[PDB]
Amino acid sequence: TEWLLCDFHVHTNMSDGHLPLGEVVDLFGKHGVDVVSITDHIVDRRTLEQRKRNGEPLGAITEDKFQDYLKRLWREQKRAWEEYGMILIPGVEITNNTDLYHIVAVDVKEYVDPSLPVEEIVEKLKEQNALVIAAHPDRKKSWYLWANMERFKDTFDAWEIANRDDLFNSVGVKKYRYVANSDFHELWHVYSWKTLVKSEKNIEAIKEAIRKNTDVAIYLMR
Amino acid sequence: TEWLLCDFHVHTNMSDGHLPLGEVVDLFGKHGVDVVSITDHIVDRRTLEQRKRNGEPLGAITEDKFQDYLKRLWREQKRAWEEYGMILIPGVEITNNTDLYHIVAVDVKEYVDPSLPVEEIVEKLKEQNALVIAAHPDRKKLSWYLWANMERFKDTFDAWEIANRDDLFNSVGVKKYRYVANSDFHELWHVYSWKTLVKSEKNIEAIKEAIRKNTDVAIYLMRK
Amino acid sequence: TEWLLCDFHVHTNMSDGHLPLGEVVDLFGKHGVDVVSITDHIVDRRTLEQRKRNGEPLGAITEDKFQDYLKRLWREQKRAWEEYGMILIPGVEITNNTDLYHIVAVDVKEYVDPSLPVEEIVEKLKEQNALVIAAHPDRKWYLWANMERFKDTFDAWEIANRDDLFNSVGVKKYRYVANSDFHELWHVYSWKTLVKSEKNIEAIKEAIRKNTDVAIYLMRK
Amino acid sequence: TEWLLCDFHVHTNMSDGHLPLGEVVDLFGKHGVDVVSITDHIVDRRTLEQRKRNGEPLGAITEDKFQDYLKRLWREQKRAWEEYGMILIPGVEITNNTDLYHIVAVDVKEYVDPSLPVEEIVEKLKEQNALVIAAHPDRKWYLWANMERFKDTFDAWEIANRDDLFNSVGVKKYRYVANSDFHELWHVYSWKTLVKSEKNIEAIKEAIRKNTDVAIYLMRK
Ligand SMILES: [Cl-]
Ligand SMILES: [Cl-]
Ligand SMILES: [Cl-]
Ligand SMILES: [Cl-]
Ligand SMILES: [Cl-]
Ligand SMILES: [Cl-]
Ligand SMILES: [Cl-]
Ligand SMILES: [Cl-]
Ligand SMILES: [Cl-]
Ligand SMILES: [Cl-]
Ligand SMILES: [Zn+2]
Ligand SMILES: [Zn+2]
Ligand SMILES: [Zn+2]
Ligand SMILES: [Zn+2]
Ligand SMILES: [Zn+2]
Ligand SMILES: [Zn+2]
Ligand SMILES: [Zn+2]
Ligand SMILES: [Zn+2]
Ligand SMILES: [Zn+2]
Ligand SMILES: [Zn+2]
Ligand SMILES: [Zn+2]
Ligand SMILES: [Zn+2]
Ligand SMILES: [Zn+2]
Ligand SMILES: [Zn+2]
Ligand SMILES: [Zn+2]
Ligand SMILES: [Zn+2]
Repeated sequence: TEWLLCDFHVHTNMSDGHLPLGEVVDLFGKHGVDVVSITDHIVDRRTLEQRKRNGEPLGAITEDKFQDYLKRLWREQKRAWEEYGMILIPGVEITNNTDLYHIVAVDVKEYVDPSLPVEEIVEKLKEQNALVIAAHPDRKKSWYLWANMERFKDTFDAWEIANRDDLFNSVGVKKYRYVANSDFHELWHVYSWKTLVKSEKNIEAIKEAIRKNTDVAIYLMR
Repeated sequence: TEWLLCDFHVHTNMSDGHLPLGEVVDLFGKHGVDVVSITDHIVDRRTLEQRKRNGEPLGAITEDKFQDYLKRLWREQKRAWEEYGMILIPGVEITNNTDLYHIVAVDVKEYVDPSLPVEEIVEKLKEQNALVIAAHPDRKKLSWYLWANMERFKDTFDAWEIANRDDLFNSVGVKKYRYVANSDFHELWHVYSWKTLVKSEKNIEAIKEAIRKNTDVAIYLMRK
Repeated sequence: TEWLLCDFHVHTNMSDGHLPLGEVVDLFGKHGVDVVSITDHIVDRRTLEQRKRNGEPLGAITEDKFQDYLKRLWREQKRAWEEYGMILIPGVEITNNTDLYHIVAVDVKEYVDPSLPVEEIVEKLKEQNALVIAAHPDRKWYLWANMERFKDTFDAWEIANRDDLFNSVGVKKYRYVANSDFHELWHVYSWKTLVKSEKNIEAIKEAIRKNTDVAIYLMRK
Repeated sequence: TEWLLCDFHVHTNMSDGHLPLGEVVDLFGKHGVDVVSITDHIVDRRTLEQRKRNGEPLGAITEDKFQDYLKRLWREQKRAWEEYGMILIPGVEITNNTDLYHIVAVDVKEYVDPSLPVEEIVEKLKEQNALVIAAHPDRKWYLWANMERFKDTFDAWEIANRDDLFNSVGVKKYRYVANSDFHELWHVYSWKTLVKSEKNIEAIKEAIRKNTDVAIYLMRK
């Protein structure tokens, strides 16, 4: 148990990030991040239909391609560790823009339908032994999770107290479990709030530490 | 699918080449090149203003003359085919000398402002269904923007120049990026250069597809 | 004449490669290589005796076993053709580590002492009607220091090897080939030579020597 | 003519300094500096666009905002005088990172494109009747590589910057000034210029240009 520097909320050009996967990994690696999770979007049916219909980019990984996406991430787990000694964790951002809940899942193994109820999503993810975080809308951007915090008090392993360069006081004031991430899309988003966690350097230990949340701090990388 | 001999980076006296268009086409046709793209320069506004100000030649096609430039090439397409059985593809070299990136567009139809960000230029070229090559500065050459940032631009370009004139650029191959090899022609003697050999049907859409896929692409050194 | 995919520089565990002859053939065959030459090391006497005395593996074919080595390749020509329609060509890497010149010969028929001067080796190989290639050290050297001297000596020079290109051959406009210099499985993916040639050994050698219809091609996973 | 304490090279957070204009004025004013020039960066287009695209801070005044920048300095001239009897002079650091020349102009009135050759920049600034200083990189370069070339070009060269002296200006007997190149609070203590001059802007510029009554002075805590 030393303190690890972590970012659990990062996107690539596979969903709506600006950057190649390899680049993202290199950028976090060379900035000395110890743990990164790639969390590209999967998106509710209705939103995907709407986008197809308007000729917009999907900015999501489709259900058909989800396993290929994970395969891209497993291969990067190897290179991340070898080149940087960094733990890369395959994840996903479950993105329901119809009812407005974004859920970040870390150490995901199967696709989960973003159109499912919050609680059913979280149970499906806990059946995969995934860490489950309530993502906070970034400042640049009424959100269901955040409007119904008490309802979801024992639902999430952690809530985003910080995102990009912003702190959200509601999580701390309630004394809820917390993490802080970049919500990375653009090169300059590597400089953000991050999570510092006291943990053995392995994925089960890390998920356990965030879940306990007693040795978790937030840290502004500048 | 026979393998075709191709040169996607060729300049004429319409921009900063030494020779007239007709003569450039004849020279490549008589040397048995199967596919040539004419990629004369369009340059960022600031570079133009600076040449205009210094009274030095523009060395580029202006935005106002771009359609006239395409019109000359379309007519050259006819002659290239009739006289040599050669496929001439209208193209352009998008030349930002302020920020140091040169992007070759093959099968271009509309002018694109060289001043824009890389990804904006490329998105614009994709809407036109053009093939988008990251040009390498020639060895007679500064730190060049695309080449300093290759991992960032890995999913941006259909191919990178692995070779140019008589030089090879091992960085392209080492990283296993999609590659092309061109003359970057300006002068008679640049006809003898690295070229691209591609397995493809002898039509423009088929050729661009083959280059993008990049699994049946070789490089070939044309010598006297 | 179609364009053939070729690799003229390939090793087995009969010298210092990782893999058996049969397996090297299956690998290249299954990956669509049209022409391969097996070029296991014969070594200068100093190097060989340095290895004997330190109990190191020889990593080479001895003069005594060279005929048995070519006999194995003669037999593999049959299997390579019948199973893959691939042309296997017996060759050798004449390897001098004392004077630092490695010379690949394709379509070899007799042992040539690697300790002999470059010109005598090459004259010997030409008497066998072998194709003679200046090999380039892999990224991880007498010929390359004296290229002008050896301009008319070799039929072709290695412009590419494993994943690396060597600008010096291209710049000088020398005749070129590109090979894997294969020792282990993943080396199968490498720069290769594409050559426009009738698919027979004399034609292939002629086409490399002429070098007017030879390109280089990077085979990727 | 009394001897005036001067600093002709000073930055605020309007470019890449740490501190607001008002605060930079209060600091220098309270420390008895008689003459200060605010010389925030204007930057060559490559550098600026490199910053835009990487999402880095511009650390410069844009051509569009340059007039608003001089307007702020025109207004601060009043406060600097009324509060401290200090002469504030609008200036700029013309900053070319592509060709590596930084040129400080004191008493500037119009934007000059930093991407223009050194002689054209300087001719432009002289048309404005600005004072033109070759800035020296701070300890932590085209002009300094080509000093003979630029002997009659500049009114003065930086012989001192922050806590460092640069023997090359002195040895060649060039005209000299010494400045803080201030970005942060503690840079207020630095080498400064002492100049014998009537306390008005034309007189000060003349005295630096003549350079016969100019010394260098190290302000310490
Ligand atoms: Cl979010
Ligand atoms: Cl988002
Ligand atoms: Cl682990
Ligand atoms: Cl170029
Ligand atoms: Cl050019
Ligand atoms: Cl066509
Ligand atoms: Cl070798
Ligand atoms: Cl070897
Ligand atoms: Cl400076
Ligand atoms: Cl500075
Ligand atoms: Zn997103
Ligand atoms: Zn979101
Ligand atoms: Zn967001
Ligand atoms: Zn997000
Ligand atoms: Zn040109
Ligand atoms: Zn160019
Ligand atoms: Zn060029
Ligand atoms: Zn060019
Ligand atoms: Zn070997
Ligand atoms: Zn060797
Ligand atoms: Zn080797
Ligand atoms: Zn070898
Ligand atoms: Zn500064
Ligand atoms: Zn400076
Ligand atoms: Zn400085
Ligand atoms: Zn400065």
